[PDB]
Amino acid sequence: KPHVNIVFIGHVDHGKSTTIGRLLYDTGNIPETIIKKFESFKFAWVMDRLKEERERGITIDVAHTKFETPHRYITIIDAPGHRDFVKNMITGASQADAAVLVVAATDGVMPQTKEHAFLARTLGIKHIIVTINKMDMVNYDQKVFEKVKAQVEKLLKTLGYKDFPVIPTSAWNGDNVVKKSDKMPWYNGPTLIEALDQIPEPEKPIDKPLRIPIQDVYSIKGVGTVPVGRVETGKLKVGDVVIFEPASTIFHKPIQGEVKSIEMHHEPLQEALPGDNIGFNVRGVSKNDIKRGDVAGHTDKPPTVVRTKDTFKAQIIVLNHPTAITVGYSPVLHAHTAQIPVRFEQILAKVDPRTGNIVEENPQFIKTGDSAIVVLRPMKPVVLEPVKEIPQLGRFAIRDMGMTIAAGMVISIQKG
Amino acid sequence: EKKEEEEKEEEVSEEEALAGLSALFG
Ligand SMILES: Nc1nc2c(ncn2[C@@H]2O[C@H](COP(=O)(O)OP(=O)(O)O)[C@@H](O)[C@H]2O)c(=O)[nH]1
Repeated sequence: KPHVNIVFIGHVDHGKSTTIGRLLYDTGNIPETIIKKFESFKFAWVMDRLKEERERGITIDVAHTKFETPHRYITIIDAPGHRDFVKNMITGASQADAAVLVVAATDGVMPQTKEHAFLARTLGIKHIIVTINKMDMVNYDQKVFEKVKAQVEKLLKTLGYKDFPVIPTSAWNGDNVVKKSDKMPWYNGPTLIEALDQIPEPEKPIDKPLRIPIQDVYSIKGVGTVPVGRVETGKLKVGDVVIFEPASTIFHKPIQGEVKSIEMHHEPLQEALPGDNIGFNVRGVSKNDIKRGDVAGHTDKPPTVVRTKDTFKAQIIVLNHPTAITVGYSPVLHAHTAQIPVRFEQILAKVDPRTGNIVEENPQFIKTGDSAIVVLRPMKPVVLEPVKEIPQLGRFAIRDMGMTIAAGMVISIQKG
Repeated sequence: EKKEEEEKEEEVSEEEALAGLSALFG
């Protein structure tokens, strides 16, 4: 059975905790501490005890509750409402295959609903499952469901999703969470647990375009130039032509050649796979043409470069900078094997680290603990990819004065 | 019917907000 990770999103009070609880309760996957507490067993009491565990400091990320369906192992890896929510998503400590977006039937789509959807697209979460919750509070009415569904469809289509399920539920009474409802004959689609069972396996790194961040470069007498690095995505074959960026951009000519040979642990290979630490001999490339922090790809889909005349947009969490960060801040960005100075050109939004809600557009400054959406200009060219496309090259750290200031993920690149 | 105009205005405002989000995350 494939393993799959999910996150719950949606506006505060719309019923994320209650839906998780209902999933746990109806599958009998009650947390052990709660089973012990018990040693009457109604749903309401269990919700009280899940809430109490939360207040004792057990957060969903830490609890990482799991259940089984006929075709999946499912881990609930995170949800808004706890100190390190945004940090876990940005760093990649929590990686989700799917997001369950909970929208209350009583309120509809709210501004924070839309914000979490954007956070989901940004992270590269390809699979959305919408629940329209609290159906019991609107008399199980189809028209209400249909009116909220249309709001949801409009939002998620604008974002680029398509053919996600929209399931009317009552986390509180149980309808369509695990057990098919008998109150909504007008709905014929999956239950939430059925929709979870059908989350597709994640795209494999081998199927993404080739990226190999270069760690070091050798020039061996009578063999030639041998870069060393890790295959992050795609696959490398003897015979392949590879191009190096930002080498090619900096030199205004293609720094590229044919792979004469590959080696891992000083033993020959005919092909290298994701995770392999390799040396490779490239013909027609001079030792001086490439260096640590270059990245190799096929000429087909060369590694994306942000030039000094470009900018990129990132979401960050500020880890350690107690004084104000303002426009013009110029620390050092570390990503894969590169390090380059970067300038903060704009701070577009301040973001709530607990929830991923926007706190403020165009704030003047940010500090330790803030999350933010920022536009950065590299002072030397750098290979970066949007995390939603090639996550292995979409995360970075910001360093200044010996310490780690922030961690970030790349949202987009602005060609200048 | 002032109420209808106000609902539309508020609806459009929310669409403008969506567009601000598209720009922010674009
Ligand atoms: N009647 C009803 N109440 C619900 C439902 N889902 C959640 N609630 C209640 O609404 C409040 C917020 O739910 P909660 O799961 O805490 O929302 P969260 O903040 O999104 O996790 C709680 O008091 C729940 O008991 C539902 O389907 N029907």
